[PDB]
Amino acid sequence: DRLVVQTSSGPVRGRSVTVQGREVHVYTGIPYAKPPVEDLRFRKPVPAEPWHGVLDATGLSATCVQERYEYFPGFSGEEIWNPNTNVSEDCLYINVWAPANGLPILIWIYGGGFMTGSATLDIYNADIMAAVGNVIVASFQYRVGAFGFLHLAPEMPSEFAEEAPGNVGLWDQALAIRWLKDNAHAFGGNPEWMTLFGESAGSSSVNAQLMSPVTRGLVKRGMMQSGTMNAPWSHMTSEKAVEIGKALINDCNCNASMLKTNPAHVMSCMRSVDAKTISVQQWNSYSGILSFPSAPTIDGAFLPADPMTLMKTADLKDYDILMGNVRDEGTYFLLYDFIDYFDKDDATALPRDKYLEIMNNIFGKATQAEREAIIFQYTSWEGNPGYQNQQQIGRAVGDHFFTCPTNEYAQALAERGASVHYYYFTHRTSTSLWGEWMGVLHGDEIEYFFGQPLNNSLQYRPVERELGKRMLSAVIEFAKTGNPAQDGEEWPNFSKEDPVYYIFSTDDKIEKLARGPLAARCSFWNDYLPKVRSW
Amino acid sequence: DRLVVQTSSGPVRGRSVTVQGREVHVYTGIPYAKPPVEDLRFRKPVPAEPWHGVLDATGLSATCVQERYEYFPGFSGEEIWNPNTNVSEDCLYINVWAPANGLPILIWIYGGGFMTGSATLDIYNADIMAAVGNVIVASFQYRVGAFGFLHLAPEMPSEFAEEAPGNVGLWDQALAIRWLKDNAHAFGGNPEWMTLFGESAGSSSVNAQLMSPVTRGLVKRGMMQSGTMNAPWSHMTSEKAVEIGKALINDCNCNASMLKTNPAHVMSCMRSVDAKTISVQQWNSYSGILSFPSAPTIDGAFLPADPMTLMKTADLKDYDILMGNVRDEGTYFLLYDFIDYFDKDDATALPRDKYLEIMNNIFGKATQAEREAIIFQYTSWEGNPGYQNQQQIGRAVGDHFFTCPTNEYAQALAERGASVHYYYFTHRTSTSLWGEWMGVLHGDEIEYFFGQPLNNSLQYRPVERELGKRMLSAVIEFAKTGNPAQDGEEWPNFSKEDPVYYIFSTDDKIEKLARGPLAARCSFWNDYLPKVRSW
Ligand SMILES: *[C@@H]1O[C@H](CO)[C@@H](OC2O[C@H](CO)[C@@H](O[C@H]3O[C@H](CO)[C@@H](O)[C@H](O[C@H]4O[C@H](CO)[C@@H](O)[C@H](O[C@H]5O[C@H](CO)[C@@H](O)[C@H](O)[C@@H]5O)[C@@H]4O)[C@@H]3O)[C@H](O)[C@H]2NC(C)=O)[C@H](O)[C@H]1NC(C)=O
Ligand SMILES: [Cl-]
Ligand SMILES: [Cl-]
Repeated sequence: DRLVVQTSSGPVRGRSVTVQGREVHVYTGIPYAKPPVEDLRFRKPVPAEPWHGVLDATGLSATCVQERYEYFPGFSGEEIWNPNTNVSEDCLYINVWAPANGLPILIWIYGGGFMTGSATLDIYNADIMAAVGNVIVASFQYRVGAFGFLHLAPEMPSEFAEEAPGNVGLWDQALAIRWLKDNAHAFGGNPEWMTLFGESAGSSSVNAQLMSPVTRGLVKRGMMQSGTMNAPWSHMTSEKAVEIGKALINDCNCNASMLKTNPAHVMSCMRSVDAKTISVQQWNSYSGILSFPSAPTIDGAFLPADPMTLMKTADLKDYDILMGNVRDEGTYFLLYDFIDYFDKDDATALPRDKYLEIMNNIFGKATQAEREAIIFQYTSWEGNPGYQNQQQIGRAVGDHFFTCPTNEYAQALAERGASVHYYYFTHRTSTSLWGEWMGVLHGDEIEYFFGQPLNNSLQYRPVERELGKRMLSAVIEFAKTGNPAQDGEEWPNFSKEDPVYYIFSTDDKIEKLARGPLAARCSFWNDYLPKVRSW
Repeated sequence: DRLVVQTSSGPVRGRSVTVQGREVHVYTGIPYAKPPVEDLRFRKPVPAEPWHGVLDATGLSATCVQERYEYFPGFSGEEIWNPNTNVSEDCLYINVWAPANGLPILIWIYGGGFMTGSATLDIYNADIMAAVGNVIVASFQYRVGAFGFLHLAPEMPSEFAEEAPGNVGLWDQALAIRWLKDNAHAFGGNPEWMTLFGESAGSSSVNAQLMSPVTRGLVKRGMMQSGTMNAPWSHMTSEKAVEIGKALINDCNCNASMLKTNPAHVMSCMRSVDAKTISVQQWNSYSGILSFPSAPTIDGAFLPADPMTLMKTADLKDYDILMGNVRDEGTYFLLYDFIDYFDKDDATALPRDKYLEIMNNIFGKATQAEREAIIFQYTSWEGNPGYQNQQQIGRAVGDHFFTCPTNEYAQALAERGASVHYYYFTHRTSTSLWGEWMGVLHGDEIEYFFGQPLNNSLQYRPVERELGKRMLSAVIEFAKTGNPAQDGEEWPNFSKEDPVYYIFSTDDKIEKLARGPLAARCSFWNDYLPKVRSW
């Protein structure tokens, strides 16, 4: 069977697909760890015991346990982020796309705030990327939610360290990535030619996999799409995670208080709560939009320090980073945690009642000083009263939570020596089923970097297919060379001294290279606001 | 002699001028007080003793004592603000323009920061205004500098109150204005139809004459051009003025310390210092650009409270105010107190070295909190690095010192009931001999409101003559009706609720009525910065 690869853990059988002239053998569902169930819930992953028969790697994996958004029933645009397959803890599986010293390897880490996401959503279909880019794309489920990130070792004696260390979702990724290096050659790939790439929490996970002392050196080439660990939603102190963790582990009626005189009876209890109940109970430590109960946790291990402290010493000499943002980052989340105020589909005339309403809630955790500074920075006199006030909050959240943290991380990375290219995705895809006011939603760049516009069975305007064509190629070229730039197309490095970024759109009369606008927007958050925080 | 008017103090003979079809009898040099010399230096004005023969009112008055700027030798544009006539304390004279129940009376108060200025500069020639507007224009010298504003009564016993009360320059104006009401009919005018109008400190002086309990009711119709008493350069506490005054009165080697055991030997000393030496010594208490040693002083008399406290109770029911600003207010003064950094004529690429340089000096008297807030509010990323940084300081000073104080005063006035119309002068006159980067200098609106474009012996573009035509007419129509608006031309009142302003320019494709831009610029100074001043 030419559709069989013998992996380090056994032969596997995949499917053949012919995309765009190339044949691709797509193997989905390869286990890379023991199903982290029963005893192994909350623990680091153990590698999968090898199998003998040819494993059926044609079915899609099961999706890691998570709840699913349905603030818009039926509305496809929401369910495309919801698990398309059965949800079970049995979810630690790999997917590998291999075309028919080895091809380059792109490993996809999905996003979803360490709380959601699956490698199997069709948005993540790597068929076109593998065929067109002639590269090996892999992906994999990692444990998300409390299943991946519950952290309680500080509250337990030393012997119980491996009971709930935290970050096992990242360890999962580490393991999956380690699995892929081992089996690179067996699928036709160069194990040293590996490239991580991901979006949001996936983008952040790429980040962690690149920086972590646990994994460092495994791969020094990463693409991060709107997700950096310095962002507030993408890192979390140990002591916070223990508070969240202690809440959940009696939110689940498991005591949580004897965690240190007789702990893992608390665990044994948490080992026998149904997953669905944790999958819903975890969210009650969520409020403060975009501060989820699970995050890369400073743990003395995978994340030994705060990300920016880690950056101070890291020397990223040989690292290639391709990172960026989409124009209207924060607008997907504004619609979600303030659906009370905003419409799915049409714009909102937001008043000033409702503007301070919303701004003051989002930022209550900050000084009145910087609260007022933010409110004034995102006041819009010249805009159509209302529409421009709604639109200015979507900027505020887009800026504070995504663009400006990754702008900051991008500058820190280049300072440490990494070769950083920055992109800004500003095209609204013609089939955006979201409200036009939300413009370029967070995640809208995914399908473009995967080359989905090239899918002639998907109605995209012609020059949108040329934007996919280009965006997909920048990812391939990056993976191949560390440099997303094309021939005769300039796209120089992004440094603090020259924070130039490429702009992907399909207006062919904008300046492709730009520096000013992003730097201005992020000067507020990254330079000025820190000064306001002086009491 | 048909060119003779018998005034309350004597017959006077003027000249006939035929301007634009009308004959105007222009009487310059009528005394309205005793020359405030010798004993009367620093004191309130006494009315002029009457004369018998027909007084020669054809010569121009002598200009009140003041020094003169010559940071640009020969360069006419500077000397046009310098005294065109002999400078002497003998300077308290009136000028009256009368065309051949009485015509309306416009009284012109010149500006110059209570430190400079003369009613006789040709810029202030009211020939065209009188003829075209068929109105009586009057003007008059008031004592400026230490001669008009030295304030020492608090430091003296009660008996010495009238020795140096402060504000005698304003009392001068009060007297001159009182003189003009008395002799209104004798020149062909309606004494009740009076209108004050002035520019900068003149604008502020109009303000004071309208609000002062001393003069209030005398005239309730005023035009204020870029000068309101709430502005920092236009009011000053008593205790500050005493410090300044005590400095000058031994800056002039007159002891200053025995001011309260045996004072007016200090005065007698100051009564015998040559005027020129005070005229130069007064300036050594000047530094901090646009905070002059003389200002309307809170004195318990002419200015009984801070201007904004006075506003809280004033009820301006029957007051008509026509006020406004020019586009680049602060740029004349930026060139002056920072000539080290900026060229007379061409723009300056200002660095960021030099940007914080300049901003930090201007505003040292403010918290680091608001210092930084200002620096960030006037940072320009998208502008041509340099030019836009120079240009952004000229805005900062234009805004803080003129536009936004008068914007604030304008709102306070309307709240108290005054009928306020607001204008914004944005045309750069084609013969601006200043650097193009300074755009619309402070004072550039004067010659336009006086109708000087109508002077066919002065080369102005055709539509600039239509801007003078219009600006002059708005002043006449205001004086006649309290409303600068024309027929079929909308120009509604300016209130805090609808801070709409008319825009004078000669691009006929701008929106004449506008609200947003000024309100945005002044929101910083008038709303946000006060909040930053909370420690
Ligand atoms: C371009 O755009 C197209 C339009 O959106 C898009 O379309 C479609 O292709 C997908 C996959 O090729 C179709 O998806 C399901 O429907 C198929 C038939 O309609 C199903 O057979 C299949 O289901 C099941 O197949 C999975 C394949 O990975 C697998 O998880 C399971 O089973 C399989 O394999 C074993 C052994 O080979 C068999 O025994 C099973 O029968 C099964 O085949 C699972 O049970 C597809 O998941 C979809 O319907 C197509 N149409 C539409 C409208 O979506 C393209 O994918 C886009 N991409 C490219 C590159 O063209
Ligand atoms: Cl080919
Ligand atoms: Cl006529």
